[PDB]
Amino acid sequence: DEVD
Amino acid sequence: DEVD
Amino acid sequence: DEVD
Amino acid sequence: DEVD
Amino acid sequence: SGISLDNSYKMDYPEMGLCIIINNKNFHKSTGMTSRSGTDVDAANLRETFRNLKYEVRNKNDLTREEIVELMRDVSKEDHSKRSSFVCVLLSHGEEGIIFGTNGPVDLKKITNFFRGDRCRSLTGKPKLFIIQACRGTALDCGIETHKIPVEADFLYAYSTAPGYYSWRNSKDGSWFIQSLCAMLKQYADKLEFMHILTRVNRKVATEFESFSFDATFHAKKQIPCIVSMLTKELYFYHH
Amino acid sequence: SGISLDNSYKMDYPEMGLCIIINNKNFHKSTGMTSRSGTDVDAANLRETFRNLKYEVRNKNDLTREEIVELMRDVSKEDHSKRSSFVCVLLSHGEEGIIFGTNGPVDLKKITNFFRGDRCRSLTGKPKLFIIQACRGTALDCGIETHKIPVEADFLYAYSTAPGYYSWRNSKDGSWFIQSLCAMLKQYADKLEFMHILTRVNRKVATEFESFSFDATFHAKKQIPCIVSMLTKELYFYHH
Amino acid sequence: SGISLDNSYKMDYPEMGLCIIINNKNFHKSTGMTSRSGTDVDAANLRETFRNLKYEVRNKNDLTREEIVELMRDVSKEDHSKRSSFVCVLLSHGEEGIIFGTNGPVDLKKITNFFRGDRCRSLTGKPKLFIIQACRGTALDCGIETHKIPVEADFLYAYSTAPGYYSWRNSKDGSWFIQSLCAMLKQYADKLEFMHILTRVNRKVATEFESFSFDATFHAKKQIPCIVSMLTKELYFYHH
Amino acid sequence: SGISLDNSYKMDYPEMGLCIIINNKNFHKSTGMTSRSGTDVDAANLRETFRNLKYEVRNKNDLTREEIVELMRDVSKEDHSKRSSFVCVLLSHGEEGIIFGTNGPVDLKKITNFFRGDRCRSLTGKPKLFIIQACRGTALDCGIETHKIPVEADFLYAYSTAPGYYSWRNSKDGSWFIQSLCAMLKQYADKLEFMHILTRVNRKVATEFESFSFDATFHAKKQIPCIVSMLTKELYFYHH
Repeated sequence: DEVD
Repeated sequence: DEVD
Repeated sequence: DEVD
Repeated sequence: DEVD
Repeated sequence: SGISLDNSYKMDYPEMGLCIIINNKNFHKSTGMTSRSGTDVDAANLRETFRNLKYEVRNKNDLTREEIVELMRDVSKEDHSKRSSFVCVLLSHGEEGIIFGTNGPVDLKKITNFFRGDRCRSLTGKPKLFIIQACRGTALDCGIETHKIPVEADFLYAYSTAPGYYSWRNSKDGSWFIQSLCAMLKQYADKLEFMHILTRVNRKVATEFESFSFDATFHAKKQIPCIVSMLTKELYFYHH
Repeated sequence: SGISLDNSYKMDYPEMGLCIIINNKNFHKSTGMTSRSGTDVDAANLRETFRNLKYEVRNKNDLTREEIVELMRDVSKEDHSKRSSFVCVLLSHGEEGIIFGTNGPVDLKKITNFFRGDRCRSLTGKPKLFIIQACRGTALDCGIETHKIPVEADFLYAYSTAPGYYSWRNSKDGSWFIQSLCAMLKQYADKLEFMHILTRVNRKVATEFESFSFDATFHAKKQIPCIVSMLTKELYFYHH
Repeated sequence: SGISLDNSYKMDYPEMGLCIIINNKNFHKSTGMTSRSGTDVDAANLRETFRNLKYEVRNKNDLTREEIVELMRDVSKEDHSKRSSFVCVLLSHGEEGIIFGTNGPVDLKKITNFFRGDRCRSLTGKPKLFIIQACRGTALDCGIETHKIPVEADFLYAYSTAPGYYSWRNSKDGSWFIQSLCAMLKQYADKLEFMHILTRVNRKVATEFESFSFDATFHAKKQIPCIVSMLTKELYFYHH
Repeated sequence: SGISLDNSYKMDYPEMGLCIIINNKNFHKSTGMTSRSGTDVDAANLRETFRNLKYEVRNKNDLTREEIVELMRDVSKEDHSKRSSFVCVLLSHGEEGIIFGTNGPVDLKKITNFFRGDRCRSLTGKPKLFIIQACRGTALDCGIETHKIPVEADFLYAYSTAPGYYSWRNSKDGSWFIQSLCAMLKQYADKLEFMHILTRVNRKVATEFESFSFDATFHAKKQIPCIVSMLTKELYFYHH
C-alpha cells in the first residue's frame, strides 16, 4: 500500500 | 351490489 | 421430447 | 433574484 | 452503440394501439338476462383511463353475439403495423369461457383466436390484452377474517374474478374490478410495470370491497381478480 | 418511525416455508399411463433451486391419489406461523384441472382447497405458490414465424402450459418449463420480483424451445407457460 | 430466513432522526453582510417537507458563529441510538468551505467533524446529510443554449451550487435549490432512492431557473447544484 | 405514441463515446515524484471494463503537463455528435484540484473547462464523466470500529478519496478505488443506474480495504471515495  |  |  |  | 436489453415490449411505435371496449348493459328479453346497471360508469372510466395512456379507444354498446364476432374479426384484419399493442375490454354477463352478447353466448376462445400470432400478423410479438369483467361461474367467496413463437404467446387476460366465481358490480360505482383497475392505472401507469399495477388491483379489490345484500346467500362476499399472463416481456405504458 | 409501505409480502419470517415437490414418474399399469422420463432431473433441479432460496424442501416420489390428498391435508395442518410462504410443485400427467396420482386422478381444486385462507389459518395473508408441470389438454401449438380477504386470495398458479394444451418434457433435460423456471430463479431470485422472473420464464420457454418428433403431428410444436396470479402483493424471495 | 441484502440503510429505527435547520437571515451590521430575503420561505418549506418524512425538526434562526458551533456540538452529544439518520440544513451566506454565522465565519469542516464516525458513535454507520444553501465563491454561470469504516464515510453534502460559484436565492420564492429540493422530496420521497431524487433536483434547478437582474453582470445566469456523496448504501426515506 | 419520460440520458447514440485514460506512472526526476507502481493494473482493468461497455477507449501513458492539456483540447475539438457520452480517467499524483503531468502540475479545472457546455457543443446535454485516482491532500483517515443549461451541468467527478485526503494504491493490485469501480461496473453495469453503482464502490472501498504500512503513521488507514455529481438525469450504460 502506497499513497498517490 | 349485483353479480354479473 | 414427450408430452405430459 | 439575489446571490448568497 | 452500448449494451441493449430486450426485456420489455417496445411501446414507442407511432401509436399505442386500439382499445376496444364492448359494453353490454341491455339484453334481449328472450335471453332472460338482467340489465347490468353501473356498467356505463365502467365504460366511461375505461375510456378516460386509456385515453390518458394514448390508446385509440373505440366504445361499443349492446352488441349481439354476431356483432361481437364481426367486430373482432374486422379489428383483427386491420393493419396494426404502426401500433405497439392491442387492448380489448369486455363488460357483460358470462360463464367460464363465455361472454354474453345481447342475444346469446360468445366463446371467449373464438374472440381471442382472431388475434393469434399466426392469424393477426401485424400484432405478432406485441402485447394483446384482454380485460374481462364478467362472471366465471356461480361460486361465492365467503372470505376470512384479517425462429418461431407460440401462437398463444403475448396474451394477457385480466379477469375480474377467480375461475368458477361470480364477479361483483355496484349499480352506482361500477364493477369492483374496473373501478380498481382504472384507479391503479391512473396512479401508476407512468411508474410501474403492468403486472405490478395489476397486483395492486388485486389487493384493492380483495381488501376494500365486500358485498352488501338483502339476501343472506349473497351478503358479505369477497372477490379476488385473476391475472392470467402469457406475456413474454415486461409491459410499461410509458417509454424513454 | 418513517413512512412504511405494504406493497410486498413479508418474507423475513424465521423460515421461508415448505417447498413440497410431488414427483410422479412411474404409474400403475392399470392406468395405462406412460412413465415420465426426465422428471427426476426436474425434481433435482427444483430441490437445489429452492434450497438456495432457503425453503424447507420435501421431495415426494410416485404418490397415489390417496397419498397426494393425505400429504397435502397433513401439510395444511402444520403450524406455518413462523413461515413466510408455502410452495407446492406438482410434476405428473394431467388434464385441465387434474393432476394424476400413480393410480388415478386428483382434482387440483381439492389440493389447493386445503390451503384456503379460511382452512389453513397459519398461511392466511401469505403467498401460496403452486407450480404445475402437467398437460392441461390435448391441443398443440404450431407457432408462428419470428376486515376480511377472499379465501382464494394470495395464491399463484404457475402453469407450464396454456389452458387446453399439452405440456412438453424432454426425456434427458427435463420439462421445458421447469428447466427455464430453475434457470431464471437461479439468475434473478436475488434481484427481481417473482412475476418478472416468471415473465422471463415465459420468454425462455416460448423462444428457446421447439419440439422434435418422428410423428409429424407432434413435430415443431411450441409452448407458452401460463402465470395465474391471485397474489395481492409483490413477491421478492430476498429481504432487507 | 431467506436471502438478505445489505444494500440500503436501515431506516426503520424507532425515529427517523433529527433535522436541524439553521436559518440565518439577519447579520450583524459590523459584518457588512446583507439580509437574506426569502430564506424564511426556505426554512418553512424544509420544516414541512421533513415533517412529512417523520423527522424531528428543530428550526434555529439567526445564530452567531459561537451558537452554531455550540448547537452542533450539543446535538452531536445526544444519544442517537434510536434514530435512523441525521439531517442538518444550513441556510446562510458563505464561501468555499465556510458558512456564516450572524457575526462571522464558521468552518464547515468544524461543524461536520462533530459527527465523524469516531466522534458521534450513536451515528456510526448511519447517513449524515448536510444540505447547504450558501455561496461557494464568486463565479457566475452564463449557461449555454439548449472491521472499521472511514470516519468520513456515510456523509452526504447536498450543495446548492457548483464549487467556486455564487448560489441564487429569490427574495419571494426562496432559494432555487431549496424550492426544488422540497418539491422533489414531496413528489418522490415515497418512491425513489435519495440520489435519484437529488438528480431530479439538479435537473429542475438547471432547467427551470435563470436569473433576472438589472445589473448585466448578474443577469441571465444559471445554476447547477452539486451532490457530494460519501454514502455507502442506498437511502430510501420509506421502509417495508 | 404513448407517454414519454425524460429522466434518463439517451445512451443509444451510434457510439457510447470516448473513454480517455491518462496513466502517469513514471515522473521526471526533477519533480521528485515517486513512480506509481500498480497503476498499469488499473489502466488495464479500466480498458477492459469500458471496452465491455462499448466505449472507444484510448489509453495514454506518461504524459507531460503540456501533453495532457494538448490531448484534452484536441479531444474536446472532435465531433462528438454521434456519441452518447464522454469519459476521462486520470491516474496520477495530485493535490486538491491538481493532477500531475510527468513534469509538473495541471489544474483539473483547466482540463474540465475544455468540455464545458459552451465550449464543446457536441457534448452539450450529454454526461461528461471524470474518474480521478489521485491524492486530494495529505490527511489520513484513521477509521472507526464497526432555454439554457448551466455550463457546469452534466459533469460527474468520481473521486477516489475525500477532499483533503491521500488516496491509496496497492503496488500489486492497483488502486483501491479503481479495483472496486471496475468490479462493480462488471457486475452491475447492465442492471443498475450509475450513482447506485458508485455507491456500491464507496461501500467496497470503505469496508474491504485497510492500509498496511511499516510506518505507524500510514498504518491501518481507511478511505472513502467521493462522488461529485452535477448530472441532471439518471445514467444507465445499457438501453432498450
